[PDB]
Amino acid sequence: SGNAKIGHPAPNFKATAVMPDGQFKDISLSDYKGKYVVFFFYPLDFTFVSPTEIIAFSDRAEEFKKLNCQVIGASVDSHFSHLAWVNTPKKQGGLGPMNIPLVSDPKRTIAQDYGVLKADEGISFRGLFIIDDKGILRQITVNDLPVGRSVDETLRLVQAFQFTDKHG
Amino acid sequence: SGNAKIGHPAPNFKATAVMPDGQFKDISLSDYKGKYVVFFFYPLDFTFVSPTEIIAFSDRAEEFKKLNCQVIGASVDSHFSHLAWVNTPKKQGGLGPMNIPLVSDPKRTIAQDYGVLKADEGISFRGLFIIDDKGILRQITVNDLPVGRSVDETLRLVQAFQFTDKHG
Ligand SMILES: O=C(/C=C/c1ccc(O)c(O)c1)O[C@H](Cc1ccc(O)c(O)c1)C(=O)O
Repeated sequence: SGNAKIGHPAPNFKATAVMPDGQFKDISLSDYKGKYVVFFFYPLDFTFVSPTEIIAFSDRAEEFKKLNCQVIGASVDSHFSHLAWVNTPKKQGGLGPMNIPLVSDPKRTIAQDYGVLKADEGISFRGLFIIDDKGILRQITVNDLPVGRSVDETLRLVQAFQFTDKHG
Repeated sequence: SGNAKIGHPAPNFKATAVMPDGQFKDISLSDYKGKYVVFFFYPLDFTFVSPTEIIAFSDRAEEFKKLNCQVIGASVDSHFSHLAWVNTPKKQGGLGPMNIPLVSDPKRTIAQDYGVLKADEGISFRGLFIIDDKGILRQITVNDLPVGRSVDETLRLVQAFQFTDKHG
């Protein structure tokens, strides 16, 4: 199940995203060749654990930019849903303005390609993938729904892969 | 692809391990039902990223014991190779005495079952799996060969799954 394999090219995708400026744009994983990419899935918009994760990554996007690394979040919700959540203030339980793009995967094909579809519910597990500047998958993380991810740990991994990339 | 699926029983195994007392014993994942298990693969013995991880999990095994959690390491090397590394003095790059068992997977079937065999080389990637006290797989972590895992992160995940098990 899925085509995400360590040491092999990460599965490409082309999807509509809500961009940091608040507007829609169709983006592809291949747009970010030359940069490391952290690509993470969350189950659903308008939930309780996912916003804490999304906001944590968005708040700390600058730490990833200094590592020449693009962060991209994704769920199976529509792109309109993403925009409604961004336009809901954080004070009121929304995401607020974002520093990272949020991809919409409404046909669930990206989640299936990455092997993180919870088939009996049509939603993704908490999958996170680290892809190097050549597009090669370097790291797979999948959490069951109840437990969120750590930005600290993700930064540690990105830094460590970049460090070992310099060896010869 | 393997048979390790979030929310499903983690694949059972029965394999020879070198135990903390330095003796060989055949153990099974099902021996630890009723406790959380952290089951991690490392690629080969007598290497220079794996020992940092193994020694860290061994050194801090009491923190997992406080969480009622058993840590188990594994590689495709023979159990004789495992013990030779344990018996190598730490000052010469050895593991030293271990607080955790080290499973031998010489047929590569356990790595295949867990979807972490690097097929063109016959060794495992750095897979780590968190399995709950009912035997259900809760978390999947797979790193490419160059980059090690974090005990802190593993403890964070084990504790968080146990907390959400009780309330949520
Ligand atoms: O000993 C090492 C060191 C890996 C490493 C350490 C630093 C680097 O910058 C880098 O590119 C690779 O890895 C081995 C795993 C391994 C086994 C076989 C290989 O052909 C391999 O490339 C790595 C281990 O720790 O078990």
